[PDB]
Parts: sequence; C-alpha cells; structure tokens
Amino acid sequence: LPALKLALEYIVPCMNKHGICVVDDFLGKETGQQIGDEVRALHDTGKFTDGQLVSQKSDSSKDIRGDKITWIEGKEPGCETIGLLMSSMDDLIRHCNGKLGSYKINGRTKAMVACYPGNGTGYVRHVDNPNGDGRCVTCIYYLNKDWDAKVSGGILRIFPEGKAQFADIEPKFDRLLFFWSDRRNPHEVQPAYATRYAITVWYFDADERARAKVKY
Ligand SMILES: O=C(O)CNC(=O)c1ncc2c(I)cccc2c1O
Ligand SMILES: [Fe+2]
Repeated sequence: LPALKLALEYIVPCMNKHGICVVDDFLGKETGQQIGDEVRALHDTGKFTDGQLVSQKSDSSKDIRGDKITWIEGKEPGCETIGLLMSSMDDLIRHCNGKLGSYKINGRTKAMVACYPGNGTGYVRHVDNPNGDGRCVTCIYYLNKDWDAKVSGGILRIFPEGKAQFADIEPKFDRLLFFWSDRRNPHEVQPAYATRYAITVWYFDADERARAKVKY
C-alpha cells in the first residue's frame, strides 16, 4: 500500500527490467469508482472532443471518429478525485526518481482523459515520443469496471524493444500502467466495442526536455 514500498519493491525493478509495469487495484474500489463518476460526468457534460478523425474519405455525415479527449489540470470543480489520482501518480514517481533508468524527472503534462466510444475504433500503432520531446515515462490509469476484452476488445498491445512476442494489457478498472515513452515501446489500442476510459500523464526527463526547447 505505501507508495514508497510499491515504488522500490516493484515499479523500479519492473521498469528497469521490462520497461513496462502494471499495478492492479491502485486506489481501491471507492476512489476508483469516484474517478469513474467524475470522468463520466465530463463525458455527459460535453467536455470531451468529438473524437479523432479516422476516415475522412467520407462526406461530413459519413465521417468516422475515434478516441475523444479532454485535458484535466486536476483542480477543476468535479475533477478533484482525478487530481487526487494525479497527485498519487506524482508521489510514486517522486519515490522512483533517480532509479528509473538514468532519467531525472522534473515535471509532467496535465492529465489527458481519453474515451474510446465503443464504435469499433482503436488507436494505430505508434510511439508516444519518437522525436525526443522530453517525455520519458507514460503513466495510464484505467477505470473500466468488469472489462472483458474477449468481448469488448480494446486491448493495449505493446511491442517491447525488438522482441518477437508482444504484451497485451487489458484496460481493467483501477489498473495503473507505466512504460517508457520512447521507441522502446511502440504500441496500439485494438478496436474497442464498448465505452473505454483511460487517464494518461507523461513525465519529463530534465535533460531531454531542456534541449527539446531548442527544437520548438
Ligand atoms: O489507452 C491506452 O491503453 C493507450 N493509449 C494510447 O497509447 C494513446 N497514445 C497517445 C494518444 C494521443 I497523442 C491523443 C489521444 C489518445 C492517445 C492514446 O489513447
Ligand atoms: Fe500511446
């Protein structure tokens, strides 16, 4: 339970060895459900974008859109538990600093709340930071209660380094995931056939971000 124990006994060794780390039952049912209620309220009050344009070849009404997003700072009214999650992620990273590779984390992005609408859209294979923009660690929190991939799809498939086999991660309720943001972890989201929510924050390495400024 103690953030420092989780960090030192699991996250750090797992990340340095696999570059990926999954933590289940991170905040508990109560808090996880509260975060779910907050994200759902954001959706129901129209705070999300309409979704990534998947197919344009169509004509306005025929357009297909995918993942919808909304940026959350964490202090907005109705988003405080999301803020609590962010602070909890920050706490783990703080306890890991100086131990995640040779990176020195000194900041992060706001939270990106994503919603795959369940219309069969996913996210194409990609690398979060392929050009050295400063991001070294991707942190994702999932909040989909009773998610069954064999039925609803939406698996996050990561292809670690240049190894043959890949890793499938179900977007399970109260699951926390960390992985290196660079080319070591290309990944994709398989088609989702039910509403799928995730909250992502990216952590910056001090040196990479300092020189990224000279790239604009
Ligand atoms: O949701 C997951 O399990 C994994 N998603 C992603 O990798 C992922 N990566 C980058 C993203 C961007 I630049 C913008 C919207 C959504 C998004 C994503 O959803
Ligand atoms: Fe990604």
